[PDB]
Amino acid sequence: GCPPCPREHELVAVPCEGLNNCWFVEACPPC
Repeated sequence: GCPPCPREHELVAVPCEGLNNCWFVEACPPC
C-alpha cells in the first residue's frame, strides 16, 4: 500500500473526484 513511516497523506492512489472510495488502501493516515 503506502510507504512506511513517515507518511502524511500521500496520494498513492488517485482520489475519485475527491472521494477515497476507490483506492488500493483507503487513505493512509499520518504514520
